Amino acid sequence: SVPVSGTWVDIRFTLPANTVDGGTPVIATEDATSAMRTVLAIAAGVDSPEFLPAVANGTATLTVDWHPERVADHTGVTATFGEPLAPSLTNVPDALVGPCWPAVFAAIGSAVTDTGEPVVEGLLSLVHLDHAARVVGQLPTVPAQLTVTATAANATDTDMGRVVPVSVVVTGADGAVIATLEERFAILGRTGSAELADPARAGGAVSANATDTPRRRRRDVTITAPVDMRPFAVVSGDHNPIHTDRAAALLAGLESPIVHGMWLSAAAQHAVTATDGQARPPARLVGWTARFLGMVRPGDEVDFRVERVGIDQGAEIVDVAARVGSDLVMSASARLAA
Amino acid sequence: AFVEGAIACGHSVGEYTALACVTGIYQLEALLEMVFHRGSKMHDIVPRDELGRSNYRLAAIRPSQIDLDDADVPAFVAGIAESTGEFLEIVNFNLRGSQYAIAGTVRGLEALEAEVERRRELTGGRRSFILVPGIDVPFHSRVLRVGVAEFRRSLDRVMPRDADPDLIIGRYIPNLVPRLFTLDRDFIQEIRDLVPAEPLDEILADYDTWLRERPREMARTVFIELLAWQFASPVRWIETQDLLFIEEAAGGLGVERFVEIGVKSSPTVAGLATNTLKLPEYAHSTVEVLNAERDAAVLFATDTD
Amino acid sequence: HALVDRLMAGEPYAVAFGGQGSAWLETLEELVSATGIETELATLVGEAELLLDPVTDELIVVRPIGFEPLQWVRALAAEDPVPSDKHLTSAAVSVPGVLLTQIAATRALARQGMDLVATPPVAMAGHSQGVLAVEALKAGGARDVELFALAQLIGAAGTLVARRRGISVLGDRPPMVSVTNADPERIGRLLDEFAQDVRTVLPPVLSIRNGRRAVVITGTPEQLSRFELYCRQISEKEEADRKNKVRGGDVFSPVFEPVQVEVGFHTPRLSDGIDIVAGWAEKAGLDVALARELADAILIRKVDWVDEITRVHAAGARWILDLGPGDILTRLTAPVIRGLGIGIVPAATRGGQRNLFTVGATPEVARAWSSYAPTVVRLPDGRVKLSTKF
Amino acid sequence: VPTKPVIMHVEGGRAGGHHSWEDLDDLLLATYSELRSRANITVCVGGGI
Repeated sequence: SVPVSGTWVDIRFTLPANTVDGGTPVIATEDATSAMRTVLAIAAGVDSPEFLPAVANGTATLTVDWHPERVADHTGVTATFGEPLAPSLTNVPDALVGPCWPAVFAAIGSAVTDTGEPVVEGLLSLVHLDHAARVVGQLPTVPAQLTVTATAANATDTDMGRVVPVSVVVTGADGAVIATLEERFAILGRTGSAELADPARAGGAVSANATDTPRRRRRDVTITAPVDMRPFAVVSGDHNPIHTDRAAALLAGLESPIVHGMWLSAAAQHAVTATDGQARPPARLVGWTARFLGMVRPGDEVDFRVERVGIDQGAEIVDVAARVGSDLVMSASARLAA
Repeated sequence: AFVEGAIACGHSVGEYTALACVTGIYQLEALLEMVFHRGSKMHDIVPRDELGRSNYRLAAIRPSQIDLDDADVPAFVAGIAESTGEFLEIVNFNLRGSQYAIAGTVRGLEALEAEVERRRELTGGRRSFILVPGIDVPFHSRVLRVGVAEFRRSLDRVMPRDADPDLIIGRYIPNLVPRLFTLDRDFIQEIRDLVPAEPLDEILADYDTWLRERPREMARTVFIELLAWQFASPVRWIETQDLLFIEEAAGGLGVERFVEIGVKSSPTVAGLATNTLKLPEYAHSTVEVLNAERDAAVLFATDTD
Repeated sequence: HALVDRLMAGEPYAVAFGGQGSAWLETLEELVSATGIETELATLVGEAELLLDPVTDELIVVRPIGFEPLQWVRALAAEDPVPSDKHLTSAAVSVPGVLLTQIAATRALARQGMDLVATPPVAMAGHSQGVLAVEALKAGGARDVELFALAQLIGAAGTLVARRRGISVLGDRPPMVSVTNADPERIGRLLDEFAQDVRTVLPPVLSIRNGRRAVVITGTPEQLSRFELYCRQISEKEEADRKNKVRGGDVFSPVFEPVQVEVGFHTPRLSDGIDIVAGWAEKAGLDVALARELADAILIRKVDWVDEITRVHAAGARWILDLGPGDILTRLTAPVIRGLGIGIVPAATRGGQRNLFTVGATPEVARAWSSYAPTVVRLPDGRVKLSTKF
Repeated sequence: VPTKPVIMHVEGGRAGGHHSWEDLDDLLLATYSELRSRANITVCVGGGI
């Protein structure tokens, strides 16, 4: 029994007669279901028996209350940049990912492979692999009540791990589609032999008329990762214990917890859309994607080096690459509005 | 490298190309025909000398250090017009601070340069008066109000029947009125009491049944009327630049890039844009001003470092 | 110790409490290292955070590090790395830090041998921040835990509502700009004139009034820079009017300085923060009325330091202690009691303690001006003449 | 010079003869506290009396 964060996780061991002479103990799959569903509750919402949202035939739906000032105190936690810059005035697309966490964790809680379920064998080995956002031109600015719907596809297992793709769509009160998010999750332990399909570049908003104009630098911004993840946890919503708890990080087989993929996602988006007064237009994102590569411990000095890639009917294609020392931790692409 | 829903501005003679190019409300054959007819009809509405001369020149005046502004310049022009006994008019509101254009008769022109040179030797050397190079017709003034009716007839001859009003609504800035082209009772009343428009009074009477009945027809009539009267009405280009540079909050069209399409040997509109930006009413507005020939590399986005 | 000899024998002294933007950490570290009251401060903070048990999540939304001040004091004493300047000057850790500094300074001087309950001060001067501290000393030493938890709520709510609005620091430009060398009524006039045009959306407002020639302005930072451009244009107008040999009386040339606060205070635009503090107070175990009152007093309702200190002088204090962090309150009160003959004394400073304790080292109070008022004499022939020092 | 007494004649701009541009109240509002901080300065004033 492990106290993870306020509550307990029970793992039950069974000992056959094989364990008399060098036999390993076995952990039954239903005991591991119970342990991973209660840590799924600790990740998303209060208790595992029927407080996570119900799974439909394929989907999981939620209706949440949206306020625009929560975007402001989101950016106040995320954007901790240097001196000369300034955050944007329009809202950033990594703010709708906040209220839609119980939908995607409920989708993980019932997502299955081809005859087998990744709820159990890898929830402590869960990594947010990559993220992709596509916005329609609407974005609310009044206090409203919108809804989200997340579908988990049939998970495969490629040469780096078991990939669970999940696609959520967010619509307002009038039935208008606001935005569409697609993200993949890597279960890191178990693998197979299947080809890993590459995700869509710039969130699927490339209009198939793009020329490889030569690269031009835009900005170089150094951002330090914060020490504790509970502020970004309470702001965003994911209480995934791998980012905060020490016992859960040791239980997942890490030396120390890791920062949020959505944290450095939102840091990259603000490094794109920040302003410093000189003669350039502001940035407003339309399509976006970000691939996560390595782990970032809390207290590392990330630096973004944003460049220009292409052009598409007056709007330009812009990528970032984040480094910690001399390797990559993400690679992200974007198509911003004209 | 051409965005789609960008709005259409321009100087009052490139305004025709602003209709034709970035909106496509008509095409370049009718554009070139209309342009040649308005040139040939402008050329023959002034009784001039038989040796080519006239009694009409214009001049760029510079209210710099001589203590003139928006509340003082038209009263100044009317006062020197009453002192001389001639017709003196503003024609081009080019720059807020130090670039105005005055068209009139030659006697009023020497009265203008007399007062400007004596205030110049009062306050310091500025070269505040430059007479126009070459051209000799008082543009956009009251004395051009017969060719506007004949040009209305030629315009109804040239321009096609069916108009799409949404191709210019929220996208067009004329020069006699510096506001967006919008189907408004206030808009048609403003052009009506700015310049008397004899076929517009029936629309000024009623439009609620006519918005129900004749949207394309009514937009077509107000379009040809407002396009015909700028041949004799002065421009309000200072207020167009203010309407383009004042942001969306504190209402006005807040834009990001201001690209003008002209040659690099004389980027005049880009010079006026940079001067209005460096004017001290605002020093923080990041409005990137491009020429389509000086800044070709950064316009087509084919530049390295 | 002749100064406290006179004050404990009884001379009218007032006590003033400091304000914001003062780098409280190093003076609190020096005061703890001088006295040794770390156990009492530790049990104070311990029962305060015990009282703040349910709302730790909504509290930790804001604070990046987490506000453990006494271990920071231990770190600075043992020469360990210190939390950075932004993470110190944010409101949720500053406005409890200065309160803990002032309470520790009062208890430090009470251990040193000056008892405020044995000899009460005459007047109680409270600046911007020090309203809660002057409530804490107007009551006994028995509501310090509730007021410490209340200030620790106030800072988090202030940073939260100010980030929801635009009244926080963006880059280096802060939300408060101090105007010195200017007439405050004229500053109010042209603030209203700068408000009346359409092109501004949020008018910056005048908040406090330090002296007779100094205020500060709180608002959005680009609004502050635009207002500075406006005043610079009027200054260049009157300077050219002097240089071309016209009136030449004076020149409107105010001086702008940034304030080192993270968050604008004393504006009406923080009207939601009082309801946030009311909700957190009713979720916690403390009351709501004095909570809402102090939130009004430190977030919205402006202050007036000039008539505050003239209320002090009308009470008649011939000496004035201040207890606040650093010497900013001394350097702000000197031009306003400059011509009254009242002596300031700093606390929480080694120089202040040696001037407060050494018999041979007492501050030299300058003379009043009613003494320089002239007199009448009679010459020995019966003539009646005037006597000035000339 | 600490012990010797020094006398000021603060003359304004409204005086006859040569014409300073400064104004009297502005001058000694700038400098009155510094004048009274010393103990040996006598301050006579003039200009427009």
